[PDB]
Amino acid sequence: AIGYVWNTLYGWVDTGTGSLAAANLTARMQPISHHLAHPDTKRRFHELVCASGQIEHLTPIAAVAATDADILRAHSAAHLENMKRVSNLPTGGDTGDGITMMGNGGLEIARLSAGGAVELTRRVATGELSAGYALVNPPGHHAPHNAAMGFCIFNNTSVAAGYARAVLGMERVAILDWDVHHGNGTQDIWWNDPSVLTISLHQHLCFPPDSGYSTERGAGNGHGYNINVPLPPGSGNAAYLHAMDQVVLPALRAYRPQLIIVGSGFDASMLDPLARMMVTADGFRQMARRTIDCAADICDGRIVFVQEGGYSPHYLPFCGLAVIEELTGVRSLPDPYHEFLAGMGGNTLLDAERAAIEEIVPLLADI
Ligand SMILES: [K+]
Ligand SMILES: [K+]
Ligand SMILES: [Zn+2]
Repeated sequence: AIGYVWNTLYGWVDTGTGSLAAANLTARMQPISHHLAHPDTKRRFHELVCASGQIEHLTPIAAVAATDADILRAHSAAHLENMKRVSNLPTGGDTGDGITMMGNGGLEIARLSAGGAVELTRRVATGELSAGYALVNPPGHHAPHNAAMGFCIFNNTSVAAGYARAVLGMERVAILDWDVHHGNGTQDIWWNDPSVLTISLHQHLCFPPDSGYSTERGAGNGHGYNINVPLPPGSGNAAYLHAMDQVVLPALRAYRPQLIIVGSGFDASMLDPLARMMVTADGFRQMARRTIDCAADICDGRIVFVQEGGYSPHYLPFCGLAVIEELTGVRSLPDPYHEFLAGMGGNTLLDAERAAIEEIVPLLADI
């Protein structure tokens, strides 16, 4: 039984009229219909889940709006109050960083995004479902305890982990973030806390420009329980799989989480505008397969995927579908881009990629 969350409102997120920041006439930044983070990319993934017939092998789970209490397990009261303020504006507004628009009433959608993660987690942890995929929007992993950042309003995977900890009574949860950008928000939230192992694979200094170094290991009781794996631009399937086998899977095995939450972004894809990585749908497939098999071995299969970034409306749907196919074990479609992208490379481990990953292996000893 594989759960699947989509809510119509995930596709209604108002990203405004700019490309990244707001349109600005003096800067001569012309308005544009689709911001880089426009919801159509993720809606096209949902629609392919349905049109491919994959949906027939999934258990649809309705998102439930995250309550203030749910949000407050991950976030400060001032942050929540600030999001209520912006949401109430007649056209919404930027939430602080200059690139994170929330539309009017957009707090409703942020609540449903975090609540989609929580509701899936609840049903997987109870044993009602074996695993699932929450195709939420807006994304979460850049939002630290006290701010929105990098298109993220609330940290969905941390709201879910907080729920699993405080409500479900789980003692150890792992959040594995393979969105191409550093999960700085997740890192922040659990910085001092060994009860949530936070792992981020990312393009080094892609976003944020100042975090994600492997020296960022957590603090106090949390020291050794944050692991960053920064990778060079141009890394593809071979690098990502080398990181999975050499660092991620051993880290999870050492930690023995009771639940694995995957921050599942697809912006490491070969065709993504917001990073320079070379992962293809098959790469994501192999990453999902490895992680799911690890969950089966160490935590009774309890694994929940939660959508983070990804900015190719053309290709992201196939990358996403590949992961969902690994969850259901039922294949619906080939990746029609397979051959086209295969010729471009990324499928050979380069020495600089190997060196970046091997830097992290010594940190495993402290888990
Ligand atoms: K931690
Ligand atoms: K990441
Ligand atoms: Zn991202």
